[PDB]
Amino acid sequence: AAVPATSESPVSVLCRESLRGQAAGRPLVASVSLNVPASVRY
Amino acid sequence: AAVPATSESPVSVLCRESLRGQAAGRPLVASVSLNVPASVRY
Amino acid sequence: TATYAQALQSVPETQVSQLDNGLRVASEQSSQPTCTVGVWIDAGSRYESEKNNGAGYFVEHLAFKGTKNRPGNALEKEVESMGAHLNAYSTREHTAYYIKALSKDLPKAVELLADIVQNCSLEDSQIEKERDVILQELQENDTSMRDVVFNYLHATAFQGTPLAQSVEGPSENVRKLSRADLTEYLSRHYKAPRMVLAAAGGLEHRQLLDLAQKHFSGLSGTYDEDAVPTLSPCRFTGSQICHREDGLPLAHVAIAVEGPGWAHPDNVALQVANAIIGHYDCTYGGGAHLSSPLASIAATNKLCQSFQTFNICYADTGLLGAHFVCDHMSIDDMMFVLQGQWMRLCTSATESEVLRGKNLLRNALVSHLDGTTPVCEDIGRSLLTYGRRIPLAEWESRIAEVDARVVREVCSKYFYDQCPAVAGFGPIEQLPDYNRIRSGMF
Amino acid sequence: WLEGIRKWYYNAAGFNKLGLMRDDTIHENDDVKEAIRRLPENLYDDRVFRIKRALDLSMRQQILPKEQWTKYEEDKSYLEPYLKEVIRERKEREEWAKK
Amino acid sequence: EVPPHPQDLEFTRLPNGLVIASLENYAPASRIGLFIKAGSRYENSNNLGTSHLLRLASSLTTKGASSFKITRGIEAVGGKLSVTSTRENMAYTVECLRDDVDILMEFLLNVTTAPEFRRWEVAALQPQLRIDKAVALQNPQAHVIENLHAAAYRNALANSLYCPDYRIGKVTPVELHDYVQNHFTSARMALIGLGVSHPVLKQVAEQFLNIRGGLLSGAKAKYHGGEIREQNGDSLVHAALVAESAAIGSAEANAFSVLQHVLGAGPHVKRGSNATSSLYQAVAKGVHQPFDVSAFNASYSDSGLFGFYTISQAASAGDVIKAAYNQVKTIAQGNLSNPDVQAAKNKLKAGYLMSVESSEGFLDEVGSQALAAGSYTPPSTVLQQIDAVADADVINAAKKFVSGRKSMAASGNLGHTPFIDEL
Amino acid sequence: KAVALQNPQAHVIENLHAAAYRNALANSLYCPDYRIGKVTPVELHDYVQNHFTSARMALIGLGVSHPVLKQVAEQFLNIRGGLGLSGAKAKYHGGEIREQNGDSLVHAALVAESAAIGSAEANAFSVLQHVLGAGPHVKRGSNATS
Amino acid sequence: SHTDIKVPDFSDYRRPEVLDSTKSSKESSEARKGFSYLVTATTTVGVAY
Ligand SMILES: CCCCCCO[C@@H]1O[C@H](CO)[C@@H](O)[C@H](O)[C@H]1O
Ligand SMILES: CCCCCCO[C@@H]1O[C@H](CO)[C@@H](O)[C@H](O)[C@H]1O
Repeated sequence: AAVPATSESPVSVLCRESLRGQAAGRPLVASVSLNVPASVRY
Repeated sequence: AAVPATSESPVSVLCRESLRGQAAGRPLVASVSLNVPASVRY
Repeated sequence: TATYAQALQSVPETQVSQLDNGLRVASEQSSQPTCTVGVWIDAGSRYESEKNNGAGYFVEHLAFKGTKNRPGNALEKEVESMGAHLNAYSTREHTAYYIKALSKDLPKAVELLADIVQNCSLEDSQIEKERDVILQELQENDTSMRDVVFNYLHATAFQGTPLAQSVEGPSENVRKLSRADLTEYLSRHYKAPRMVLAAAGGLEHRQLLDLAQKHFSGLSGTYDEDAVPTLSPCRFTGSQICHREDGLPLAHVAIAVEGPGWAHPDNVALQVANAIIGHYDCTYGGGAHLSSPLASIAATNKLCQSFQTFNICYADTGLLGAHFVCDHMSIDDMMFVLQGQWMRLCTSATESEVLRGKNLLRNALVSHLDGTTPVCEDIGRSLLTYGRRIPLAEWESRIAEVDARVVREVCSKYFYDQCPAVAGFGPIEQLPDYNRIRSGMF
Repeated sequence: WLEGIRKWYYNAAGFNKLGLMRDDTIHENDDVKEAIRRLPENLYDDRVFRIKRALDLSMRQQILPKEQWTKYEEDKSYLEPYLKEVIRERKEREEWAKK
Repeated sequence: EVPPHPQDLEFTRLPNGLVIASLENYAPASRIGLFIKAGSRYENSNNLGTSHLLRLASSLTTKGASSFKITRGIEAVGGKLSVTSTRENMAYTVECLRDDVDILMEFLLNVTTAPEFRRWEVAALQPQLRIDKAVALQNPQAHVIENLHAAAYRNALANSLYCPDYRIGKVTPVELHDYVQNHFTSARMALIGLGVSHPVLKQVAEQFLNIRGGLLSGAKAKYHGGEIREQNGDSLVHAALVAESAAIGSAEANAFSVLQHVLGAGPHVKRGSNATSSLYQAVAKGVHQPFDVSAFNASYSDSGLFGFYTISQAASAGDVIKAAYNQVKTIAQGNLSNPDVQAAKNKLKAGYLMSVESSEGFLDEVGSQALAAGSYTPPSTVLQQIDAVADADVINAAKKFVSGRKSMAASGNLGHTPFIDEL
Repeated sequence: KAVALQNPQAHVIENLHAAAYRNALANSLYCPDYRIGKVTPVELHDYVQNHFTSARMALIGLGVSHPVLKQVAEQFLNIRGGLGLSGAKAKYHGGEIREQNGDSLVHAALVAESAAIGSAEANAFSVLQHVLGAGPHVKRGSNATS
Repeated sequence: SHTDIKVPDFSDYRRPEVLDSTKSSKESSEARKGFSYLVTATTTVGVAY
């Protein structure tokens, strides 16, 4: 819709801090939109 | 070399007769040549 | 340790004898503890009419399914249990059945070939089972663009003659062929004077001959005089057959001019010429540096996935040319460079490229006759084609005498301003028009 | 005075005033183009910058401060080993092309 | 007629460990092969694919001959230069008329001891890795055998003969130089020749093949067991089930070789029903769609894999696989006729002799024996050893398979392809 | 698929499920490469008729009146073939899938079968997850309580 | 099967000298090329004039 995704796709990490949060913790979810960048969580 | 390979490469079976002999039976071997088509046995 | 010339004389001369019924028995003795022995017959689809076209191929499916002395899988079990291998092949002019086995097992091997060749069962139910096997093989072969294109090449180059026929035959024949057709065919063609019992390996000619006398003596040496199947020459027609199918990823093209026939001396120079142009495929390590101009251009410019020159011989004719596989946008370039190369050999072959061709040929000849099977086959087929085994030293003499002049003259004779036969299959919208192809011949 | 005239010539030629090294000024033929293609990243990137810097000075009809001029004694042939081999390879092919 | 051869094979081990073996057969052509302990098993996870690119680089520039010269010079004499790799060895072989062996030998020495691996030539070659691999992978068997080794081993023999996709374009000139320096050393090589004099061959090795250093080291291959499944939809499923058997050379290895022929190891008659193939007959009893099955036997220096390979319509994979397995089970339970073992031995013995009757087959065998056991064992002896295998040994090899931890790989529409724990 | 797969986590989670189950939950959220270009109109029509049925749906709404939402469902979401072509139990199998690709960083997941959602045991696993550590709470923190 | 493909009969279009499928067409090739090329040479002569 009106809101663009946090990160627009196209086709990093060098420290512990930037690495924390990268490990997955829940099952995967894939989203596709008409107006918004796709996403995959977990 | 002078002799062309059994099968020239480029980049199925419908009967039991044409299928006999397709099952592998020995470890794989890969060949590369200067003058002859490459091959992979087994 | 000898030189190349000295080694040619190292070759044991091939021994030939003939039984009263006219069967020829030939062998080449080595020290091999294994051997290959088989029967080569002057029979093939070129001998078939439209009505029984496919018969020989049908017989091939029956040959090892049981004999009167060894019904059903009996023959099979015997060959397997002694660790032997039984094979067969049928071309448009020759049929062969051969066994690979321990030399010590030669007597049994010769007995089995004899049993197969004279007492094959041809059981009605076996025949019906083989109909379906042959029909499935026809469907499989339809997926082989190379087999399709070469059968198409023969169909148009030799249109209206027995050589236009495929070896397998039309599907309708496979459905209708009867046991009677097969026996009539075998009756007229499987005669002692049209067969050669050949063997290569650790064996002696005297033992081979005694086994021949022992097992093939009753082989018919006379159909009579009303049968004696004789081949008429087959007219070659400059023509073109294009099977357009844009659904296939790569195009296959085969082009050829009429060749001389088996026994013609010209075949040596043509083989040298074909070795100069050579073969090629995307997996060759050479690339831009290959000696053949067609191969280097093809590799650097990515003109094809592959190509091969060929010299297919028949009794008094043949197909001399090349086959290539490429992208739909490269057909014209490939044809352009290929014909340019034939033209260049006709008018400008150099001594050095010709020596290279001669060296390639020498190496191909000797490396091919490596192992009992290839030598056994060379014996059987050569007696049928040349009437004798031509020794390596003779091939060497024939090769040595070829020079640039001979290559230009022989190429000019067969390629220069001659009508070719062309076959195309796949995304061939870009295959040049026949007139344009014909003008490329000069 | 040949070595004496050499340093004189080097400065008279003046490509050093634009910060160029002698090899940056060679006429590009096919042998040279192949040699440049063969250069390792760093030598290729440096060459690109020196040429770009020189083209920029040329457009402004200006030159670098004298302390930045390429020094005769420090100018070295970075291209020579590559070009010499490219030429050797072509000669070899040319020899083979004679029968 | 009366042949001159037959001479005997000559064998020599130099002080540096290099073996030189040859046979003057007086043939018009000669065959020389340099066998090396440099197969893919010697790659580690940091340089996977290196031996594959190396296999494709035999034609690149060397210190004594340019890339252009290697091709033109070998072609000028109608010769051949080829590289064959197995998980354990690499064999550089050349072919030519006997008067030109000095030319071929020189190129062979340059390729194996003086390669330059020029940065730009190496870069230009990377794309060939994709073409070479795609051509090989058109054969489902290649997919399955490669995955089977990856599933069976934790390392070494686990490595593929083909470069991993992620490594294509990444193999560096340095990795190639190091691979050659690490493994192309005298103690790891065997120079084999046919149609050549031994003194000459020997002298060549002494002067040009004295390469010191490198590593004769090499981590044992750790059999692990496991399964890799490649779903891809083909109407036909290709599958292989194996267990660890025996290292080549051992006596137990001969029993597995006999077991393989008892079971059925390839056709003997064109379009035949495989009357004497124990595995084939068992499957044929239960399945009526087209199919194929064969015992599978792979023997290596420090391990081996034995089992069976099957090809069937997707819906019948499980039926075919279980049937083949049950048939090996009956053998393990002692159900085996001495006649069948005799038939099997006949097949094995004839098959072996036929495999070395061509110059190519002979060279490979000598070369392989030279590296695996630094010696030459003639046919007579091989047949003896085969005869020496007892029915009990066969039954036991079969038991080992049945009770051994398995490894499996299948490709196709696997909806009905059983997992190891369902067998 | 390529966009999703730039995240190594996607690679790993997808392979973990393929390794854990024999079927069902084993399936990837992304189309297998070999199937790209092969999914037919018929397979799509069939998938919809088999699963988009009233007994397999829930219409949820925010900022809307329930009667209206309800009336909409009754008039337009009464889809027969309902209950549709349901599936089978997911068979936990266990196993491992290793994807060698050279990144400097290795991503790995180790699991065992736990409990179906809803069950009480599932809540214990959820608690165990937070005892162990389930994601950061402080920007650039040391995860003192993980 | 592709082996069911046969080239249609062209006897109605063939020059008479190549009507016999049991005879070599090479025996008449020079005569046939000579005829057509003669038409070409004469034309070129008339055009040069
Ligand atoms: C124009 C043809 C060139 C003449 C080549 C004949 O060559 C000769 O043929 C003999 C018969 O097999 C051989 O025994 C002999 O060694 C060989 O030199
Ligand atoms: C596919 C990898 C490249 C194969 C090595 C040959 O490399 C080629 O050698 C030629 C000399 O004859 C050079 O002129 C050319 O620039 C070079 O690319």
